[PDB]
Amino acid sequence: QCMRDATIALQALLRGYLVRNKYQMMLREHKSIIIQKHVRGWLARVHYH
Amino acid sequence: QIAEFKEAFSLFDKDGDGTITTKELGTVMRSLGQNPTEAELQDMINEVDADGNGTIDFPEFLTMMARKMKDTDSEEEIREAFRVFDKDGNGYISAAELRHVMTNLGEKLTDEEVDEMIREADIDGDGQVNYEEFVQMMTAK
Amino acid sequence: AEFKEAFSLFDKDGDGTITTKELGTVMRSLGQNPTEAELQDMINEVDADGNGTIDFPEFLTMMARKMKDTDSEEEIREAFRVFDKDGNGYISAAELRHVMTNLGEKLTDEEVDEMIREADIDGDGQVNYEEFVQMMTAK
Amino acid sequence: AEFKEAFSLFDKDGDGTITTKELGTVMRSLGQNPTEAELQDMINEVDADGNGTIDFPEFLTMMARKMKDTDSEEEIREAFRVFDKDGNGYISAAELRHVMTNLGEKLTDEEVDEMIREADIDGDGQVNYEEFVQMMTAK
Repeated sequence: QCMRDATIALQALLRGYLVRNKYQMMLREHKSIIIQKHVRGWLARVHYH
Repeated sequence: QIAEFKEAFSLFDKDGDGTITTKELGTVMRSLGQNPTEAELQDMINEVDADGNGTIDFPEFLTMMARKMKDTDSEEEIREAFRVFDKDGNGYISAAELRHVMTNLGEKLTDEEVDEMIREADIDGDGQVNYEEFVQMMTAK
Repeated sequence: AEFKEAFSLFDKDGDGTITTKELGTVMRSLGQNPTEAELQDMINEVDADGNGTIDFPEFLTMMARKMKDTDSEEEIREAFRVFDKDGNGYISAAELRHVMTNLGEKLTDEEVDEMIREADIDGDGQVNYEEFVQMMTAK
Repeated sequence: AEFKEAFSLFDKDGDGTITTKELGTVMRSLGQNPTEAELQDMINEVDADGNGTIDFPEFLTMMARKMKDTDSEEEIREAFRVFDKDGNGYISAAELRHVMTNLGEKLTDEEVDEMIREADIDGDGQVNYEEFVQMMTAK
């Protein structure tokens, strides 16, 4: 029982770690997208500046 | 608090409808910080409201978290754990042995979950893992 | 944010229409920041299938249909990472190039090289990202 | 009390079989409480004579054949003696060790030395055996 409880804690924690990594990676991509986008708003800079 | 969690919620909302699928309750809890078992999620996904619901708003979820807060907090305590495969007390276990414990014992994880985990776990050139460091990384938060 | 005057500077011929592939640049000359994806989705959700050019009325109808998404691209005034967790305030030039040229709607290395001209770099090899984001946008 | 999941924690390899000598520990993992003798009798009443391992079907058939004797071992909740006759409620650590390591299906001295860790002992040299039986089981 104690070995099984130690394994369930390990895989609950692993499942809680994985989603946080997957979220963190998604945030890194999403962060790139919204900066890449704001820089390509500088068509403005070509057009009037 | 609620600002980081709202940005997490706004990332789970994909459609932009204000509401995430009820199936993604246990990933949203885990994304915020908590570890919950998928039994604990079933025992608090049931309701008469959210049991009937197909999707859940951020006010609903915040209400669920307030109701179950103690149980939800109890999932974040675990920093120490013990595991054999090592009998000799090297401090190390192979990636094969780690996969066997995770996928063949307990609740059972998938191989894709284990393959995902070994993208944020140090593994040496021998193919072994310091399990004391690995427990510290997984509990790190 | 429709502007007939801005359209008249894209129309260089006085035909009344502009090429369908200058749709992204016209939005980002008006105000609007839409993603290259968002630009493709707005064209694809109209049967502008065979359309080689767009008139000002057609462009007006697309912006009115998509006003909510398009407005969202001009709310943002600040820009956190999620590439510093230590809270040093610094990021390596290597990580900064990698996010720009490997993640999302990838910049070219030549575009990134342009953005690191006149950007200070320490002896660790790190750049103040708060100054770098301000220096890119506040221009 | 058959449990396939418990069998899958005894099978580690995933061969579908477990050693015939892990039969007592698997029954006891499940919930049952059979003697080492009853475990041998259960094996010996099948021509598993030459069998080195058991599959889950074989183990299922044995538990079904012997359900009545095996169930009996999880009825009991209280335990008397027959060591005490005075009815003092006390037994010497010497007599307690002797019944454990010399009678029946003998425990090792190292097993008994584990169970007398944290067990109070008076100046006569006697232990409350009611507390000692409760402390072993109620844990």
